[PDB]
Amino acid sequence: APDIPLANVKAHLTQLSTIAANNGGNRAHGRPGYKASVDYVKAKLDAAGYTTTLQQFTSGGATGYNLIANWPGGDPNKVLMAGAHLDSVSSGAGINDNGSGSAAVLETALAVSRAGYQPDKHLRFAWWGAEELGLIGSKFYVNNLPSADRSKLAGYLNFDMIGSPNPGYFVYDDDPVIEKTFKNYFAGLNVPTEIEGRSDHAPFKNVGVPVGGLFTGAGYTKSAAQAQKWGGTAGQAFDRCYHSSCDSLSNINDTALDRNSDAAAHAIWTLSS
Ligand SMILES: N[C@H](Cc1c[nH]c2ccccc12)C(=O)O
Ligand SMILES: [Ca+2]
Ligand SMILES: [Zn+2]
Ligand SMILES: [Zn+2]
Repeated sequence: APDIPLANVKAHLTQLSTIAANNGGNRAHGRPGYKASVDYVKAKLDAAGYTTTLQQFTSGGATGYNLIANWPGGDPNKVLMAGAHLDSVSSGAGINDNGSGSAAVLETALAVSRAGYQPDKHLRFAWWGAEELGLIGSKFYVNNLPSADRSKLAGYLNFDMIGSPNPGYFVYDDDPVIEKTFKNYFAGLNVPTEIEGRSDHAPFKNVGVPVGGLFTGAGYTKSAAQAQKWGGTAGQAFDRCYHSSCDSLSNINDTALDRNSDAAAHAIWTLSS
């Protein structure tokens, strides 16, 4: 797998920040900042060679969208998916929640094209709408994916809040192979990890698709032992700006975003062979 350039991930975050500022301060479902976010990500993927689909749904009286991007080729009976919700709450720009995961998944998708990678498994990336309404976009996707296509899914990897400013390094404790792949990446860095309905992997998990993911913490407070292993500040939230107007470009830990973006790519490469 390639090393995902941190600067490229941060440049996507800058673009999402600007989109929020241009659209009433947020990127929330039903509001123009969300669809502008979708248009940004879709344009980068289309230029890289992806087959993109805008999947529309209605929730709360407003049109929502999922962005699905298929990398042409690979075994159609073995699909590896990775995704991230692209909506924010309406109080702010949602840069850590969940620009961070959205930008890491986008840069990994772009890295696939730059590397000329041809995975054995077919690769599909997704950016979910309306996660903050209750996983509505990922539920819509799973609910509308026929059972023959669900059975072709080898895994779903989720990335939701991966740049928290006072981070932990949490790995989902779900499918054992996906979990081992992430934990092995961090082991090679000599960075400890801890085991993690809270995000878009839940609709996949609930229908028996193997899932896993990365998380750097939200509203809970970092313990003394966690500050010993990862630095930062004991007694403060992992993300002091969770769901807040201050979930801005200032609300990112660059080391965590870099490591988790690199880990995302490592897992996507490893699990697609
Ligand atoms: N509620 C999620 C953030 C979140 C909190 N705990 C977890 C565990 C696993 C994934 C995500 C989360 C959100 O608003 O994005
Ligand atoms: Ca990197
Ligand atoms: Zn989130
Ligand atoms: Zn959230």
